Amino acid sequence: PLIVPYNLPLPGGVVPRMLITILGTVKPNANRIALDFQRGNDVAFHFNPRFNENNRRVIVCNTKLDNNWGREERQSVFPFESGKPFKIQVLVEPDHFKVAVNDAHLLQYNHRVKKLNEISKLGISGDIDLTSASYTMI
Ligand SMILES: OC[C@H]1O[C@H](Sc2cccc(I)c2)[C@H](O)[C@@H](n2cc(-c3cc(F)c(F)c(F)c3)nn2)[C@H]1O
Ligand SMILES: [Cl-]
Repeated sequence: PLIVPYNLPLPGGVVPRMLITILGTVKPNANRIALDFQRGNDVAFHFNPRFNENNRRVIVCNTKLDNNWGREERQSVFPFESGKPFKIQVLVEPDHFKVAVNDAHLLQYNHRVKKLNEISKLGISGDIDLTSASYTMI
C-alpha cells in the first residue's frame, strides 16, 4: 500500500480529457476520506465522503480559496462501503470535474478555480488503504 496522506503531483496541472484514478479499500469503521485537487494552497476541488455526519453518509464537495471554504455541494448518493475496495475516477471536462465510483457516475463539480493548468497536486487523505493513484489521457 501507499502512504496516506498521499501527495500526487499533476505536472502542468489538469486539462480536459485527463482521467485521474484512485484505487483503494475503505478501512473498517472508516469515518472520512478526502481528495484535494490543489492549486498551491488553494483547494480547487475537495471531494469528501463522510461516513457518519449525524448518522448519515454524505459526500461533501467544496473549494478553499485563501484558506476559506466556499459553498458546499452535497451528494447523498453514497457508493462507498467500509471494508470494500473502490475505484474513484475523476475525469476533467471543460466545465467540471466528473466523478464516477466503481464505474458508476456519481457527481459533477463545476470549475470554480479556472486556471486548470495550475491545479498541480492531488492529495489523498483519510480512512483508506491506498493501492494506487495515477492519471492518463483519454
Ligand atoms: O466545506 C468542506 C469542509 O467542511 C469542513 S470545514 C467547514 C465548517 C463549517 C462550514 C464550512 I462551508 C466548512 C471540514 O472540516 C473540511 N475538512 C475536511 C478535512 C479532511 C481532512 C482529512 F485529513 C481527511 F482525511 C478527510 F477525510 C477530511 N479537512 N478539512 C471540509 O470538508
Ligand atoms: Cl470530514
